[PDB]
Amino acid sequence: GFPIPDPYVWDPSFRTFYSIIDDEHKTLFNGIFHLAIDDNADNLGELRRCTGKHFLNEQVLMQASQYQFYDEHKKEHETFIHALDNWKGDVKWAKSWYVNHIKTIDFKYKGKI
Amino acid sequence: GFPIPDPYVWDPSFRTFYSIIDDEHKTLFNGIFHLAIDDNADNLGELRRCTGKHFLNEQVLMQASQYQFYDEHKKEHETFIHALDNWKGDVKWAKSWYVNHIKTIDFKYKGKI
Amino acid sequence: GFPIPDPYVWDPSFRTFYSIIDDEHKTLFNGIFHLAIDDNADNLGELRRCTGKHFLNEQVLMQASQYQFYDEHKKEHETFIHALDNWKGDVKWAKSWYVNHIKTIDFKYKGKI
Amino acid sequence: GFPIPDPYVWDPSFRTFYSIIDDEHKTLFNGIFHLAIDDNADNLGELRRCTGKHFLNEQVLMQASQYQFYDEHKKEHETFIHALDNWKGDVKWAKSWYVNHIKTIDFKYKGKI
Amino acid sequence: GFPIPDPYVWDPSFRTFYSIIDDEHKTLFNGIFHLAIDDNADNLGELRRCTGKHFLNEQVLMQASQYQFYDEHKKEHETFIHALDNWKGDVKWAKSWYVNHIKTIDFKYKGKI
Amino acid sequence: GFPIPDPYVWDPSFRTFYSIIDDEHKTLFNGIFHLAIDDNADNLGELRRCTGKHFLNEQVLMQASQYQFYDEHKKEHETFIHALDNWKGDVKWAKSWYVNHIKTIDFKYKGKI
Amino acid sequence: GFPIPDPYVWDPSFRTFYSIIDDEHKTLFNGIFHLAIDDNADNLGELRRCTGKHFLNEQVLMQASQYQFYDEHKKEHETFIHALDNWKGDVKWAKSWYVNHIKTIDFKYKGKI
Amino acid sequence: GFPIPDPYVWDPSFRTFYSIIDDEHKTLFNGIFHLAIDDNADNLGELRRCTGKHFLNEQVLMQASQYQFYDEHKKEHETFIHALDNWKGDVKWAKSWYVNHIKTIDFKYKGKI
Repeated sequence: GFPIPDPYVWDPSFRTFYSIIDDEHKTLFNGIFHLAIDDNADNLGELRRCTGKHFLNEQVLMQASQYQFYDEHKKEHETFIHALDNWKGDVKWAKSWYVNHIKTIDFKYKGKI
Repeated sequence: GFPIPDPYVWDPSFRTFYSIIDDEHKTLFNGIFHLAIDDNADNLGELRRCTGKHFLNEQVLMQASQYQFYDEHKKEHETFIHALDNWKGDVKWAKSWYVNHIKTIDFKYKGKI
Repeated sequence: GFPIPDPYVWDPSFRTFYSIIDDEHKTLFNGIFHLAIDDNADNLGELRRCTGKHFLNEQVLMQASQYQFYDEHKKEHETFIHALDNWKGDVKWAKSWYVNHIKTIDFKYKGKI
Repeated sequence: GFPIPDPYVWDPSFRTFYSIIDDEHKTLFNGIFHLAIDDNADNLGELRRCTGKHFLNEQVLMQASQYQFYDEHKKEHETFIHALDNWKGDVKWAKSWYVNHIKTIDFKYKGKI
Repeated sequence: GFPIPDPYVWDPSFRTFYSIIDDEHKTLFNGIFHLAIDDNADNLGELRRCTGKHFLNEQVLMQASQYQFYDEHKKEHETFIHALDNWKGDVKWAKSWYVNHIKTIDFKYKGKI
Repeated sequence: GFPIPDPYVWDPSFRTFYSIIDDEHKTLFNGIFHLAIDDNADNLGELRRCTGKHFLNEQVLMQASQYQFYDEHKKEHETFIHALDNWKGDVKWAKSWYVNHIKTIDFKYKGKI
Repeated sequence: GFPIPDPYVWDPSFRTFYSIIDDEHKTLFNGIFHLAIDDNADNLGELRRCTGKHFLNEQVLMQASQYQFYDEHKKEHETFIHALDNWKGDVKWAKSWYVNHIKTIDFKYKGKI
Repeated sequence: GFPIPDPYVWDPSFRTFYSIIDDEHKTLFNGIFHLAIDDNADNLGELRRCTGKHFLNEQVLMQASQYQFYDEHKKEHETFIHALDNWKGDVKWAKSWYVNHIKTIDFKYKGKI
C-alpha cells in the first residue's frame, strides 16, 4: 500500500490543495519524524500538541461547510489521539497510520470544506 | 407558484437586503445551475460545499440575534442537505426547493437579524 | 421607583462603564421609544433584533470572565425575549422592565466582566 | 434641508439599511441629544468618542468594498470631528449637520458597501 | 484569448482551487450578467461593490503570502474598477476582460497564496 | 514547600514560557496581593474577574491542542473559583494555592498547548 | 508629582476603568518592579516587550475612536521605548515616568476610547 | 557557522520556544528540502509561498511588541525572498542561509515578541 516516506517527510503527493491544512500536515510529519528518532516525552509532547491542534482545526474547517463524513473522520482522529495518549513505542505504526490517514481520510474532504 | 429563473441565475427579486447573505445565495443558484447540466459528483460536491457553509453561516447570523423562528429554519436546511446526502438527480425539485426557501423561509428573517 | 425617562432615551445615569455595552443600551432605548409611538410589526422587529442581539453579546462577555451571577441574568434576558415574542402592546411595562433591568441586573456585573 | 427631529432622536427615515451602521447612528443621535441639553465636557467627550468611532467603522465599511466616493465622505467626517475638537457650543448647527450628513452623504453609499 | 460564456455565468473551468476566491467570482459573474441585461445604476453599483470587495479580499489574500506579482495584479484590478467608475456602457469588453483576468492573471497566483 | 513570595509579586521562576499566559499570571498575582492587604468586595471582585478570565483563557488554550489533562486542570480551576465565591478571608491559603497551582498544575501543560 | 508605589506594584488608584488596558498596566508595573531589583538584560527585554505590546495595544484603542490627543500620547510612548532602547540604568526615573504616564497622560483618554 | 542538517529537516536545536513560529520553521525547512532534491517550478513556489507567509507572520509578531531589531530583521527577510524571486538554483546557499537565519537572527527576538 501507501509508501511510507524515508526520511519521514511530507511530499507534494500528500497535497489536499488546502494550503493551511497542507502546512500543518508538514509540521505533523516532522513531529513523528523525531518521534521515531527518540521516543521520549518531549518529542511525544511536541507531536501530541501539534496533532490534537491540527485535528481540531480540520474538524473546525469540516464543520464549517457541514462536511458529510465528519463523524467517521472525527472517530479516526480520536483513535490516533488515544494511541498518542497510551503510547507503546510503535513509531512504524504511527508513520503508516498518519500517511494512510491523509491519503484515504483527509483526501475525502478535498473540494468539500 | 414562484417562477424558476431560466437560466437558473440569481436575480434582485431574491434580495434579502443582507449583502453577504445575498452574495452567498448567488453562488448557491450557480451550484444548482451546473448540477442540472451534468449531475456528476464534482458538481454535487461543489453544491454540497457551498450549501452547507451558507446554511451554517446563515444560521450563525440568526443565532447572533437569537432569531425567533430559527428552529423551523434549521429544519428547512437539514432537509435540503439531507436530499443532497441522498441525491436522486431530481434537479427540478432542487431548483424549486431553493427558490421557495429563499422567498418564503429566508425572507422571514428580513430585518430580524 | 425608577423614573421612566421621558422622552424614553438613554441617559448617563444608566452607565455600566462598559462603553460597548453602553452604546448598545442607547440603541435598545430607541427601539422601545418607537415601539411606544408605533406598536407595529417592524418596530417590534427592529427592537426584537437589537434586544436579542444585545442580550447575546452581553451574555458572551459575562461568560468570558465566568460571571458568578450569569444564570439569573440569563433568566432575566429570556423573560424579556419571551415577552417580546408574545407582545400585547404593553409598552409601559416594557419601558419600566428595561429601565429596572439595566439599573438592577446589569449594574451587578460592573467591574466583574 | 431636512427636518431636525424633536426630540433629537433617530427615526426610521434615517435608515441606510445596514443594521450596525443604523445602530451606531442611533447612539450618535443620543450623544448630541444630551450635549444639547447640557453642553458639558462630559457630554461632548461622549459624543466625540461615539463620533470618532462611528466615522472610522463606517469608513472601514466603505474601504472594504473600495467605495467610489470615500474621499469626499472622509473630508465630511473630518469636518464634524474638527468642529467637535474646536467646540464653540453651536449645538443647533451640530444637529442639522448630522441630520443632513446621513441623509445626503451616508445615503449615497446605500447598496455600495 | 478565452471564450465568453453564454449565459455569462461562472463555471469550473474558472477554478483557482481557492474556495472563497472561487465563490466570490461566481458572484462577480452574476454581477456582470445583470449589468449586461440592464445597464442601470442599481445593477452597476451592485457589480461595483462586489468588484471592489472581491478585488480587495483577493489582494489581502495575495499580501498574506507576499505574492510575487501582487503589484501587476493590483494595477489590473484598478483598471476594471476605473472602468466601472467611468462606465461608458461597454458590456462586451466587461465580459471578456473579466473572463480573461481570472484565467490569465488570477491563475498566476495558483498555489502561491 | 513552595515559597510564598513576599511581596506577592510574580517572578520569572513562575514562567510557563507562554508569554500571554505569564502576563495574565502577573495580573493574577496583583489581585491576590491586594486582597491580602484588604479583603474587601472591590479587591475580591477585581481578583474574581481576572481569575475567571484567565481560567477560561487558559482552558481555551488547552482545549485548542486537545490537552490530555484538561479535566483535572478544570476541576482545579473550579475549586479556586468556588473559594472566591464563598470567601472566608483566608488570604494565606489563596497565596499558597495559586503559587502551587502554577508550579504544579500549569507547569504540566508546558510544551503541550 | 504623583506618589511612587513601594513596592512598585499597580494599585486601584491607577485604574483608567478600561479593564483590558488596566490589566496590561499591572503586568507592566511588574516588569519594572524586577528591573529595579536586577537591571539585567532579561529583565529589560521582558519589560521592553511588555511596553511595546501595551503601548501598541493602547494606541490601537485610541485610533479605534480617533482619540483627539493621539499624536501627543504616541510621542510620550516613544520617549519611554527610546529610553528602554538606550538604557542607562536609571531605574528611579523609569518608575516615576511610568506612574506619571498613566496618571496624567493615560488618564486623559478616560471616557474617550 | 552552524552545521547543516542532513536530511535538511528542522530539529529541536532550532527552537525559538514560540510554538507557532517553530511550527512555521519546520515547514520552511521542508520547502527547501524538496527544492534541493528537485529544483522545479512547483517546489520553488511551495517554498516561496511558505517563505512569504512565515516572514510576514513573524514580522507581524515582531511589530506587535514593537521589536527593537525589527528593521534589521525585515531586510534579512527581503534577502531570501529576493533570492527566491530571482532563483538561480543555489540550493546550498539557501540551505545554509536559512539555517543561519534562524540560529542567529530569529534567536535574537527570543523573549521579546
